[PDB]
Amino acid sequence: SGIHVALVTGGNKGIGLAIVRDLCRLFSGDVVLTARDVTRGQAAVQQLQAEGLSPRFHQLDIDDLQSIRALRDFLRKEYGGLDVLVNNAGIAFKVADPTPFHIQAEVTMKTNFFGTRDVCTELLPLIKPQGRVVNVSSIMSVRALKSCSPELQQKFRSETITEEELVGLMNKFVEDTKKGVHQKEGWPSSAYGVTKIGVTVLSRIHARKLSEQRKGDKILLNACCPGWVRTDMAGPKATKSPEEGAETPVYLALLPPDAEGPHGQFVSEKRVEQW
Ligand SMILES: NC(=O)C1=CN([C@@H]2O[C@H](COP(=O)(O)OP(=O)(O)OC[C@H]3O[C@@H](n4cnc5c(N)ncnc54)[C@H](OP(=O)(O)O)[C@@H]3O)[C@@H](O)[C@H]2O)C=CC1
Ligand SMILES: CC(C)(C)n1nc(-c2cccc(O)c2)c2c(N)ncnc21
Ligand SMILES: CC(C)(C)n1nc(-c2cccc(O)c2)c2c(N)ncnc21
Repeated sequence: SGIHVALVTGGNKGIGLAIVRDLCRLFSGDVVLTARDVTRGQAAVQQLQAEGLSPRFHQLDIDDLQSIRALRDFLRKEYGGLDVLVNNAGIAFKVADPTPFHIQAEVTMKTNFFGTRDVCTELLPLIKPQGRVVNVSSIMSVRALKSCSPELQQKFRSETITEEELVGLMNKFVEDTKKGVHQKEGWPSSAYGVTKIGVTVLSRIHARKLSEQRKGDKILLNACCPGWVRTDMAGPKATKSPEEGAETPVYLALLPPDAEGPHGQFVSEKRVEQW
């Protein structure tokens, strides 16, 4: 019977902000906007208040384990857990950024894969029955999968892969870039794309454990692509507004209590894609 709660990571701008706004109107309970920068997060909450909405705020940097754990403790204390988690935070380097490629790989992987993973380690145990988890991946993960060796494709499509095996492979990509050997070892050229392979596969693994370990709790967990969205990441020439980009993530967050699925899927335009 307690009040329900939804939370979005990377909520101060871009798709994440639009997701928060829609959950404020459509989610029955509190909605927590989180942001790594407290100033930007509070400004975004003030923006939504000027629109008539009442999100809560909590700081969260998915790359700081102490930030994650403080949020965990807040959720336990204030709500006794969590109903909806949207792992939206992510980064990408632009074309021709002068940062060395192996550092771009390390940095992008650190946030998009390892930060996401650490949020899930701490917050998935808090998800309540009928909860939903939404991981914002990218269609670039499907695109990058095709460019992997056959051996890595089999590993990434496996229904038996463990989280610890995936972790090893994600770190292997990054180390291989530093050694100048990633393509020889079967990896694609796109570092961002490999990080999103990690998000997609992590989603599949976490869904399988939910089915294995929490039969009966009616939790649904999926990965998704929001499409090509005008944000600071993609720039102003992209196809969709943030409002449009939010639609598939919000759909997946708000799947009705009696939904049988999707679960463990990669979803774009509200439709399941083959992995
Ligand atoms: N735009 C697009 O076309 C597409 C985007 N995506 C994915 O959608 C998600 C949102 O992207 P988008 O809105 O475009 O990007 P933006 O750059 O506009 O927004 C990214 C959000 O993530 C936050 N963030 C980044 N790193 C961290 C971190 N360490 N801890 C907490 N928050 C963090 C940012 O905070 P801050 O303001 O402090 O930087 C910001 O709130 C990402 O996962 C992206 O990979 C997928 C497909 C397409
Ligand atoms: C119907 C939903 C809940 C998606 N929605 N969206 C919006 C909306 C409209 C314009 C921009 C935006 O971000 C959201 C909205 C509104 N203004 N009033 C009532 N419901 C609204
Ligand atoms: C630059 C192109 C047009 C190839 N692009 N970029 C993206 C893109 C931009 C930023 C992040 C991301 O994951 C993907 C994209 C997309 N989601 N769908 C279709 N085309 C896309």
